[PDB]
Amino acid sequence: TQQPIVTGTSVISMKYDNGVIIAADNLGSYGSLLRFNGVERLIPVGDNTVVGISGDISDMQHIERLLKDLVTENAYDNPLADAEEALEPSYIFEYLATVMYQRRSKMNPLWNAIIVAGVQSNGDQFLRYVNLLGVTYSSPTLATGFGAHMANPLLRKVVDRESDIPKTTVQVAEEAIVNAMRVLYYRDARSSRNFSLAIIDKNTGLTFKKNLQVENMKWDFAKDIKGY
Amino acid sequence: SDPSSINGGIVVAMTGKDCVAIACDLRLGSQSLGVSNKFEKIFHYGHVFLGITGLATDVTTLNEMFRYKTNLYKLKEERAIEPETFTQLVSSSLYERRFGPYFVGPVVAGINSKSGKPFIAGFDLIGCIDEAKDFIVSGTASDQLFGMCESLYEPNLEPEDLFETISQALLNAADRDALSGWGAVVYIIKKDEVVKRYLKMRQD
Amino acid sequence: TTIAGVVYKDGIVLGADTRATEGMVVADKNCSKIHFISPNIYCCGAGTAADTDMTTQLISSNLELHSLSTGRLPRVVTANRMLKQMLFRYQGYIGAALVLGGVDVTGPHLYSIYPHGSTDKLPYVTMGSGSLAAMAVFEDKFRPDMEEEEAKNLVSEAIAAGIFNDLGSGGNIDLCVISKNKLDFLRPYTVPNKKGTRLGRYRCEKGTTAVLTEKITPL
Amino acid sequence: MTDRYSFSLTTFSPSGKLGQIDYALTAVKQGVTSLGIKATNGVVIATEKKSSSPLAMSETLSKVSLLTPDIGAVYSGMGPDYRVLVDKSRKVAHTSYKRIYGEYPPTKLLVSEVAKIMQEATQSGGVRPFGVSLLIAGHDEFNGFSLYQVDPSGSYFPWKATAIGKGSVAAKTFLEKRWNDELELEDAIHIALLTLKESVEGEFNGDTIELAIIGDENPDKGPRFRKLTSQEINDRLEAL
Amino acid sequence: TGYDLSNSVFSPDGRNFQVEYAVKAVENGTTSIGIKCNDGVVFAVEKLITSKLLVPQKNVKIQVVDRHIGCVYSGLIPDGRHLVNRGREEAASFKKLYKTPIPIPAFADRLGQYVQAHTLYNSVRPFGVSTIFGGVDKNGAHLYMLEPSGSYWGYKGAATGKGRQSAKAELEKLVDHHPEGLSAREAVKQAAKIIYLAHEDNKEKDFELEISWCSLSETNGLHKFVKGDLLQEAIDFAQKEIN
Amino acid sequence: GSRRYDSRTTIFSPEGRLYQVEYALESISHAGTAIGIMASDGIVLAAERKVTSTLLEQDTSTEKLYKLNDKIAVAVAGLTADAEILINTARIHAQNYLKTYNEDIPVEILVRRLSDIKQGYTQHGGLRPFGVSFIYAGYDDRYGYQLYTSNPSGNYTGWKAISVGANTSAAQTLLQMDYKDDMKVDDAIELALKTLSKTTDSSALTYDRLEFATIRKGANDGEVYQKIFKPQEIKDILVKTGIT
Amino acid sequence: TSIMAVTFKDGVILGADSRTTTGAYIANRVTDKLTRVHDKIWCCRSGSAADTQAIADIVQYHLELYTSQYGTPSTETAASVFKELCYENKDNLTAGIIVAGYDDKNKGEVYTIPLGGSVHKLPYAIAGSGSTFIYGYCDKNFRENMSKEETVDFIKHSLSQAIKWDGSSGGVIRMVVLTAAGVERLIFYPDEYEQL
Amino acid sequence: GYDRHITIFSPEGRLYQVEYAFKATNQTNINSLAVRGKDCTVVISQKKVPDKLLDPTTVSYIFCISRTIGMVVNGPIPDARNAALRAKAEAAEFRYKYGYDMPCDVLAKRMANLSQIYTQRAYMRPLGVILTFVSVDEELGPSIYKTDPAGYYVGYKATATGPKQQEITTNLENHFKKSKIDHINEESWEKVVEFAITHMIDALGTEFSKNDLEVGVATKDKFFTLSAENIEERLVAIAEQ
Ligand SMILES: *[C@@H](CS(C)(=O)=O)[C@H](Cc1ccc(CN)cc1)NC(=O)[C@H](CO)NC(=O)[C@H](CC(C)C)NC(=O)[C@H](Cc1ccccc1)N=[N+]=[N-]
Ligand SMILES: [Mg+2]
Ligand SMILES: [Mg+2]
Ligand SMILES: [Mg+2]
Ligand SMILES: [Mg+2]
Ligand SMILES: [Mg+2]
Repeated sequence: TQQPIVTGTSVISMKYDNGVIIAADNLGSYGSLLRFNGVERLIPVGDNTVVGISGDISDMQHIERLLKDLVTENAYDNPLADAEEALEPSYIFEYLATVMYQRRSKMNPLWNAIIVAGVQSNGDQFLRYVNLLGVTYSSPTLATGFGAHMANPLLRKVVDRESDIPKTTVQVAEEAIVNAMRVLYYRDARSSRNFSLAIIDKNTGLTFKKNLQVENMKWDFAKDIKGY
Repeated sequence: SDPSSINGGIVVAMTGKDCVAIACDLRLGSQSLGVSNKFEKIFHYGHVFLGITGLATDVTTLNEMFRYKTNLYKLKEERAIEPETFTQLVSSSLYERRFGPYFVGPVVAGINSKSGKPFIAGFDLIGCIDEAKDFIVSGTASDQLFGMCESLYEPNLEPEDLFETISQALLNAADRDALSGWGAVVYIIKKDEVVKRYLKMRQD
Repeated sequence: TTIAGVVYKDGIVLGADTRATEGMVVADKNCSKIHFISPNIYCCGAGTAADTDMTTQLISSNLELHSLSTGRLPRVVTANRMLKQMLFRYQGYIGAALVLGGVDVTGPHLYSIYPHGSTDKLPYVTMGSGSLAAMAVFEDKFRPDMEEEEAKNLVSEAIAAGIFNDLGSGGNIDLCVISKNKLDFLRPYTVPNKKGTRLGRYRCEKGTTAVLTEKITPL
Repeated sequence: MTDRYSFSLTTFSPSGKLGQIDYALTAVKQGVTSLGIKATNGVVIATEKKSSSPLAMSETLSKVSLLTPDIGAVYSGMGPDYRVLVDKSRKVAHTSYKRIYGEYPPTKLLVSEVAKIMQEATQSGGVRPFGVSLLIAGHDEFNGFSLYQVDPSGSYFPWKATAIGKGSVAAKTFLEKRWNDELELEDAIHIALLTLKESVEGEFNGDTIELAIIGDENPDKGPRFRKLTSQEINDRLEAL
Repeated sequence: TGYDLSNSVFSPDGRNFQVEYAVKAVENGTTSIGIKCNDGVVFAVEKLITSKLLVPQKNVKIQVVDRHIGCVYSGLIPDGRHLVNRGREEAASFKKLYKTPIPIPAFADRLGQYVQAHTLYNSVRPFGVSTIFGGVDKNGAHLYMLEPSGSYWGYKGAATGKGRQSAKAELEKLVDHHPEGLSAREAVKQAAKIIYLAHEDNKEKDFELEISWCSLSETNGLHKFVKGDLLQEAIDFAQKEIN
Repeated sequence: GSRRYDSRTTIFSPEGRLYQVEYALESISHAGTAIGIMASDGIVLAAERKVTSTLLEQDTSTEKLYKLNDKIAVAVAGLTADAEILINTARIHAQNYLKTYNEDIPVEILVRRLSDIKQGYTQHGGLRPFGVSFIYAGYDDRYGYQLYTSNPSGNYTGWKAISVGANTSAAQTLLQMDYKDDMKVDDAIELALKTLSKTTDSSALTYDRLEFATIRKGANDGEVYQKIFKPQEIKDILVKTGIT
Repeated sequence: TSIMAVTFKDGVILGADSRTTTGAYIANRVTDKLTRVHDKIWCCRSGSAADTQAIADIVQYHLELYTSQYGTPSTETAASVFKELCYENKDNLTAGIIVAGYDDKNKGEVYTIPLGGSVHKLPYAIAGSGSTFIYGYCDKNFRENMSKEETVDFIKHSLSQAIKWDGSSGGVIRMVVLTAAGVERLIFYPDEYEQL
Repeated sequence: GYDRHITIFSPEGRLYQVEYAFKATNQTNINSLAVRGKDCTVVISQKKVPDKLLDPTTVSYIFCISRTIGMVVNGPIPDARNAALRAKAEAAEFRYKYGYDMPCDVLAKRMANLSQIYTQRAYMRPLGVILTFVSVDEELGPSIYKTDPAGYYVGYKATATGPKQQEITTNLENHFKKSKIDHINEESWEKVVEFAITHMIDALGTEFSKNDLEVGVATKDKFFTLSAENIEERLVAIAEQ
């Protein structure tokens, strides 16, 4: 048993016709203090997987090292480490899910909520969630913490069921994700303007975008507010 | 449920001119209920006397433990343990149980057989030695004993005088404590004779 | 308890009161609180009295074995480390609050050690319930590089402040002066209070106590 | 790595001999002469500082060791084996005695503890006996002055005077003639220096001889153990 | 005598005959080499084709430790794998505590101390391999060779196995002819040549060549296997020199 | 591995004997003789010190006779260092019994436990046995005065009179000859000394080569006293019986 | 406590106040919170005195043993050893440590390690109870690649304000300058800094 | 005769495995020498690099144990490095536990005590090495202490180790007979290094290039080894006198 000290907020994500998109802001909060403004919370594993992490940042950095160490270990005595026997999103997730559940079962959890986004060998979209309790689930859209309440409602209007995934292009999906990140910045007190976004496509591969910003901000209506 | 005041009891020791005295009450109770009026709290290992107040199971256990340890001592050393040495053994043994202590208030008394010097000492439950020229007190009427001894005591008392002083200290202290009394024993100790007297006291 | 120490020109002056208490009751009026660690290092003790005695005795024993092996006088930094590391491991449950002072090959050193395993290295320190009274005297009158008889007087004055103004402290004033050329263990240094004189003789005459039975055994 | 030597390396032979103990005693025989003499008011122990090289600083190598303030030790046989026994002897004097009783052990009991350690090397798994004989001199309040010998077996005996190692047979005879029950400490030092001169081949002076006493307190007590200086030995060699 | 029946026993010479006997197992193994170059190291090994039935390219013998170190060995192959597994554990615990990847000299002593430990007790057997290993760290390139005794040194070039003397002679010519240095791509070609030349001492069965390298410029300081076009080019260079 | 150097201290011979026990007994047969004699009003323990030197401190010495508690003593034959390990174990065992039951340990119980320790060293652990034979002399309120012996096998037996160590064959014949059941302590003292005097490998039996002890009820009323004889007292008792 | 470390052109400077308290009593007014774990790797200590002292001692031991085998450790390596101790013992520690060091390759580097045992590499770092009061000031006044004199002034002005508002901070301002030139110790007294 | 295979006594009271470990000491065929100045302690050792394929910079038998203590080894490198890693660990722990730098003689005693254990315990072989420790101790001043496979140790005015050790030893003895003092009466370490090399040249009867030698120097608060060019500078100075 501990308590989380330095923390990250929402990770959001969705599927689209050819792959998946995932995003998270670059803030490390220390309670109400917005302490660290340059924290990367999307961590790529190979060229087919991105792990997005929220919650305790010290525990995130621990998980980052476990993944880095997983890549090293998979390369050992493996001539096909960059081909048929490369790490899959499903392998990386199952490992983390095993760890998370083991740790909760020893009453010493890793204080995080994690989304593993990627594309598999056969072109299939992979998107799955795991948290400090070892609870897992998949859905066309996934979001952690605050994003579950605000991002999912917006993202589900683009992909409401499985049959909407082939109908959703990468442009429509990325717009929706960037739009959701704006809404979260207005309304989440422990979020920041600066964020990272990652697309994993079956054709164009892994595209990792840094130093994005929330823009097109509606504040004009604020001048007309007089008292309560 | 305060372990040091479940059973009750008191011990006091004094020094005199070439002598020492150690006294104790005889009560053993269970809170309000008086159970035994024969429970002596003073034991000896050769010429070294040890009185123990507090939780009665620990009083008994510690007596048995120091008998064990002084018996082995005598076999290996080929001589009786002296008061100064025994005092150190008591301290070591109590501090060995620092975070799970015996709930006791031990008092050492005796005359060093080599030097002829009267010696007394007291301990807290955790082993801290309290040495004194004059008197050591212990038990549920320790406050009362402190007051009696501080006003009645004078140095270099003859064995017969010292008996009167220590007895009056114990009796009047015991009668102001609900959990002490029910009989009393005084040991007068000289260089090579020991006199044990039972005192008449009120039985309420 | 009031314990204190200062670094003076030639070395170290430690100080302590002599009152041992059992709650509100004084159990010993002339109790020794300055402990021997090694021939050149002494340790004043406050907090839990058993913890203080047993911690200084253990580290004094281990330093003796260390010194026999190395064939040279022990240092204050090693006394400091051994006390510190032990007290830290027990997370404050050993309630030893020490003023450690001595003179090395590297010169005089003075430390304050706390129950949780923190140490401060200082030119003057005070500990125990009377630390504030004593520290007031040091903040008033301390200067670096004092002469011996001046430093003696300052520590004595700081212990006195504790004796009179703190109820937990009392009795005599013990000093320990440590330099390269000597060790002066002054017990007692001062008797600031006379023992109260009693006006009556309350001792009972012989035969006054009521006896039931008697038994005599020779040795 | 498994320490698989859980069995005794010292066993009884058909004749009833414990080979490794006898062989350890042979190693003691090859070692340099050391002796001990007991006076009325003190004890003396002595040995030759056999320097392995003249470049070596023989002051650094102490054959005569302080165990407690009132107890000293000297040996004959294997030096490294002695050094670890002195370390354990010093430690056991604190752990199993001083931390319990608040005083140093008497000579006979510290001897008994060393003897025990040496016995265990004679019976425990995967070890050889110690290749040393010790001479332990000491004082305590209730037993007075005493001198003890300790062998590789773990057996120990008290002595008025004795010797061990190289020239021990000759040295013991020399002591039998000179020793009486009315010797002062100075007389015993004089006899120790005479006895030791016989077994020494080369240089015989304060730099090649190591000699210590258990005597009066040197200013709670002062220590009775005192190691004689190079000068103090040379002074007594002029009145020899 | 009997001094050679138990590991860790000194003979009257002051030798550990069991270690010397492990060296015989190494001498019996196939040839492996290491060439230190300008900004890195190159490793090569002879793989004897026992049968047509061995799948080509698919019994890999060179092993990576961490991401920057390569290891190759001659002798008892399983013993070498045991040593690399330990190397991987040692490298992992270094990176865990100190963050930076293990320096090559540091890594060399980790293997050295471990191999030396297997000469200290009679309850273990010495390693039946000599191991050539190295890589690139903050201080540049390092090449090492480690023997059953635990002995290791830094090398300009290294060789062990059945063709070690042939390979050593060929290595010594490179050191003399290139005092300024050899390039990484050159060293790959030379490694091929030397394995082909050292194959004369094992010429009943024909063989398969395997090469790897770490180079600050050519592989970005990481260990990579030489495959495809670069391998066939190195093979062709070697074939031209034997004729 | 280490199998090569294992003596196998806990195996049987083809004849069903324990090598190491037999060889330990052979060792003990060269140790100084010790005699125990049980009388109706007490027990005598007498033992011969191993070839003495004139410079040995005789008064502050203990080699053969050891006190286990106030009611039990032992005479030793064998390795002294081995005996002291066992003696301390026995001393502790007595005190455990006293702490548990508030009664002094019955002699047989102590003897059985010490003998059981010895047995263990012959069945498991691969260590050499203890090269020691004990004579136990003691008193308890169940059986009164008792003599026992134990040896490296861990076998023990009870006796009216017995010897251990050197020349036991000759010593036992002599004891068997002059012992009778109604004997007193002072007669047993004389028998013990006379037996040692005839079986000794020395020229003549003197005070300085002997240890002597009695366990009598010759204290004051119904209680037992242990008397470990001082050098002068052995000198006097040796004159009183006309050996010197 | 008010502590900070600031990178600049020639290396890095560490700064700290000298006040240690038990509640509102000042147990030590002349404390040294800037401690050496290697020749040119130092740390600022905040939180429990006993915890930070015990950690710093263990780190100094680790880096001494590192040096014996592998030569001079990087500042990153020192920070990693601090992190490892802080993270794995988070439940039993109250330690906020800033690690600062000078390499010749990497120049000046600052790593901060808050309560959870996370690691953050920054141009400058502030910590301790007094840091809260100077976030605004420090963000407005920090520039990269300052001179030695500018960085000394930046730290002096910053800790001056932290001390002014925080009751848990005070006494002297100690500083340690880490450059290629060596190690310099600076002290600034109340009569100077209070009237800035 | 299994008493020659493990560390138990022979009938003549000898330990053959200890004796044979002493013979392993000379297996490298290298000679070392140590001397003391006023302010310093200098140690020098022969450096033989037979193979042209070796990286000569990695061939060393001198180790920097702590900041203050240096150690030269006579014996095979695997055992030498085993001894070095332990000494480093021991000296680091000492400093952590006791708050001051491990003295040279105390480390020597500790390593000698470890060596002793291998001569008494059967499962551990002795290391076939002789360890020479050097420092300028803050209490005892310039110090040389030496450890062997028997577990023996002693301080030295000066010393030598290796196959041709007796020649070097007598050469040094004869100098200290002449000078009448315990050390080299010299201000700078540079000239004490020059003395060490000069007296090694005379005793061995060989000349040295810069790559034939290895030099460690202990001063107050640091021990350091010399580069090939530092030694070359030193060789030039001897030749020009
Ligand atoms: C003053 C320290 S203070 C009051 O400022 O905290 C002294 C210091 C001192 C006195 C004597 C010695 C002896 N060498 C060393 C240091 N401390 C005391 O007087 C303490 C008060 O806290 N007294 C004790 O510890 C006493 C010892 C007396 C018998 C003499 N012991 C107790 O009071 C115990 C404490 C205790 C420990 C564990 C669990 C419960 C209670 N009480 N009882 N019982
Ligand atoms: Mg009443
Ligand atoms: Mg009533
Ligand atoms: Mg804590
Ligand atoms: Mg303030
Ligand atoms: Mg061995």
